[PDB]
Amino acid sequence: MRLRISEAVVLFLLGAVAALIGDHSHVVTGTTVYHTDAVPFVWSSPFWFPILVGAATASLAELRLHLPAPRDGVTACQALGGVAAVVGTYVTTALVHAFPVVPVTALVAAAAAITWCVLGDGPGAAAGVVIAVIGPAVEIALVQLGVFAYHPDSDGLFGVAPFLAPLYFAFGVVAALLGELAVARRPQL
Amino acid sequence: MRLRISEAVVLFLLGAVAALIGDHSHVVTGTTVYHTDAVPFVWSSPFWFPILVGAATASLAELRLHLPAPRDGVTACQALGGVAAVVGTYVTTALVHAFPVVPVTALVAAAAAITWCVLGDGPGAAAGVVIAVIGPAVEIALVQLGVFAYHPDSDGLFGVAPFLAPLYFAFGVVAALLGELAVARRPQL
Amino acid sequence: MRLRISEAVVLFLLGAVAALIGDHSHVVTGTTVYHTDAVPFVWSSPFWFPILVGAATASLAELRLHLPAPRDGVTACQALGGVAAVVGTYVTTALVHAFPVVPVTALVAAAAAITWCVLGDGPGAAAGVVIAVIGPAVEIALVQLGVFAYHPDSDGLFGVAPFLAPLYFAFGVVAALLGELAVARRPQL
Ligand SMILES: CCCCCCCCO[C@@H]1O[C@H](CO)[C@@H](O)[C@H](O)[C@H]1O
Ligand SMILES: CCCCCCCCO[C@@H]1O[C@H](CO)[C@@H](O)[C@H](O)[C@H]1O
Ligand SMILES: CCCCCCCCO[C@@H]1O[C@H](CO)[C@@H](O)[C@H](O)[C@H]1O
Ligand SMILES: CCCCCCCCO[C@@H]1O[C@H](CO)[C@@H](O)[C@H](O)[C@H]1O
Ligand SMILES: CCCCCCCCO[C@@H]1O[C@H](CO)[C@@H](O)[C@H](O)[C@H]1O
Ligand SMILES: CCCCCCCCO[C@@H]1O[C@H](CO)[C@@H](O)[C@H](O)[C@H]1O
Ligand SMILES: CCCCCCCCO[C@@H]1O[C@H](CO)[C@@H](O)[C@H](O)[C@H]1O
Ligand SMILES: CCCCCCCCO[C@@H]1O[C@H](CO)[C@@H](O)[C@H](O)[C@H]1O
Ligand SMILES: CCCCCCCCO[C@@H]1O[C@H](CO)[C@@H](O)[C@H](O)[C@H]1O
Ligand SMILES: CCCCCCCCCCCCC(=O)O
Ligand SMILES: CCCCCCCCCCCCC(=O)O
Ligand SMILES: CCCCCCCCCCCCC(=O)O
Repeated sequence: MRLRISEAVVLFLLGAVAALIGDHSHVVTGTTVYHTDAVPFVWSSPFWFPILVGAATASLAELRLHLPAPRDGVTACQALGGVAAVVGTYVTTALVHAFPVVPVTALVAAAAAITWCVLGDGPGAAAGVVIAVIGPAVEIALVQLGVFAYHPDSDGLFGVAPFLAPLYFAFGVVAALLGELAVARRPQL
Repeated sequence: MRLRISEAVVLFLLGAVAALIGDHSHVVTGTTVYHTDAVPFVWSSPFWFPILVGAATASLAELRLHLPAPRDGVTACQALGGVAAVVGTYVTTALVHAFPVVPVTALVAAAAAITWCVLGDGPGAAAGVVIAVIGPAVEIALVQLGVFAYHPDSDGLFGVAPFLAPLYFAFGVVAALLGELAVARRPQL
Repeated sequence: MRLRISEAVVLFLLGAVAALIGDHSHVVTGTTVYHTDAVPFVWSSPFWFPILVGAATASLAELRLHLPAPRDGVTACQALGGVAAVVGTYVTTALVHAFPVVPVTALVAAAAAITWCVLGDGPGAAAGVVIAVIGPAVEIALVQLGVFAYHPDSDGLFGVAPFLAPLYFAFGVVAALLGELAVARRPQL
């Protein structure tokens, strides 16, 4: 693989911490509710949740490095700004989840579009699309299995929130950027 | 005129679609209520609403092309980012309309100022001012005619929301940018 | 001092006006409540409030000019954009203060991180840290003295809101930028 193990671990941990903050926000606001008492929880989340998101973060970063022309000009502040945009968008969905589906979903889509315009490229959008499909699909399956549920006013996408599509998209764009950064920041001559 | 017909039509449709999303958001949250049952509606809006906003979008873009030095360096992502900023701001007003007038209006003004700082120029601000006056004036007349009304906690500007001023301003800045883009993206040598 | 008196006065007034808008927003939404009837108020604030924040604005700008390499390339739109970001963040805290502490605090921290990534430098972050400590410390003392109080759902940081830390941080970053601008905009050859 193109990421070094240490880089993959840092990205995994980054994704895990951001996931725990966002998922705690969803749980405490009632955006989601878990129904899986048999597993160990970490904060408000089943232990496998930050592992799934952390693994997705490292995986999408790796994916970008297999797509054409990773950008060598990516900076730490672009990456910090991107992580902040995704986390801010994530927690915002917790704050506004009880509002009507159209303005809520449009707001998240606007945040995701702006994130991509500022920070992303073509391959980054591709990674964004991959997880914007896979992310919600995994959630839909987990919800049908009774593992957790969304609030009834935020479950319009086959049991899950429509805002997941642009939320995951923005996540993929930023994870891709993190992969580019991991390579770019290596020692140079 | 400086826009080609095809460009004017694309801008018209862009404005119309964004208007329908924002206006649906206002209606469904109770920010506004229509009182005009005799006309055909499109989604939540009287059919003439997206036509008015769509026409304003093409008109403000055209206006910019008659003002000094349209920028040749405008990009599709600046335009996408600007449309996203205006739509995100529009739907946000639907979410926060019931809150006190000062923080609500200040929030929209901040979003509009940031939009202009990132994307706008002097002539763009001029176009912004034109519609920040005309937009609210048209709405005030329509409200006095009983065509629609604002929620009583969002009607402080002669029957309409004070946030319309910075919302329309941001709209004008972005419409101007769309006009610059329409010309810039034409085939080059 | 490095600021000229006229520059320091403009920064003082800028900070004072922004403070009055943000503090009115906190009072009218019930984020905070004053308990000091014996002093003259200006709008919703004790007269000393805009003086404290105004003085802090000029002071942090001055501080930046004593730190390494003030940037000569700072622009008026960066400064306007930064002031808008801080004011927008400030009024947003008034709108969301009743929500759970983690998503509220994370949202403000994201806004502050993005503000710094876009506009700040190392010394700007240093100024940010200084006031992110001093600001909340002053408030904690004032609250223990019974001068004002936070809403019970926004008082987790020794009687004050945890969001003050990233809010003041963003304030310091932007005040520092204003100091750089004051020098940069002086007449050139
Ligand atoms: C992109 C998000 C941050 C990832 C950075 C942490 C990954 C660690 O990566 C390692 O860092 C070392 C010290 O700089 C370097 O010597 C190695 O070349 C590099 O692989
Ligand atoms: C990397 C993704 C997780 C790796 C370890 C898999 C742990 C799965 O654990 C499973 O979780 C379910 C929901 O909580 C429970 O219903 C199952 O009984 C439990 O076995
Ligand atoms: C919506 C997402 C916003 C992300 C904001 C980060 C944008 C970074 O912006 C740029 O980043 C580079 C790294 O410092 C620097 O060269 C520039 O000074 C900075 O303006
Ligand atoms: C600014 C918002 C997008 C407007 C773009 C659509 C307008 C269509 O405009 C036309 O597009 C053709 C195909 O590229 C070109 O050959 C023509 O020169 C151009 O006028
Ligand atoms: C381009 C702007 C609209 C062009 C067609 C004008 C249609 C106006 O239609 C009018 O709308 C009013 C409010 O709904 C009604 O009160 C009037 O009875 C109706 O005739
Ligand atoms: C508040 C409004 C935010 C609009 C964000 C769009 C800013 C665009 O930002 C810049 O746009 C250009 C077009 O891709 C590119 O050259 C740059 O890579 C990109 O950072
Ligand atoms: C950084 C926020 C804005 C501060 C600008 C106002 C400070 C006034 O500053 C003065 O302005 C004069 C007129 O331009 C100049 O001739 C002086 O050199 C300058 O010191
Ligand atoms: C620059 C900072 C303020 C300068 C003037 C100091 C005015 C302080 O005034 C004090 O304010 C307190 C709270 O309102 C009251 O409890 C005190 O009785 C009052 O004297
Ligand atoms: C979160 C804080 C966002 C602040 C947005 C302001 C960023 C300014 O952005 C840049 O500012 C310079 C001054 O005009 C110009 O050279 C550029 O055209 C403009 O894009
Ligand atoms: C860039 C770092 C982001 C890490 C967090 C990514 C979150 C992706 C969205 C997860 C949504 C999970 C859910 O709503 O149940
Ligand atoms: C850049 C594209 C934006 C199209 C939408 C522009 C909206 C302008 C504001 C319309 C407000 C109408 C109302 O609140 O009744
Ligand atoms: C850049 C100009 C910003 C001026 C306003 C700065 C506000 C700093 C935060 C003050 C918070 C006061 C309070 O919540 O009581």
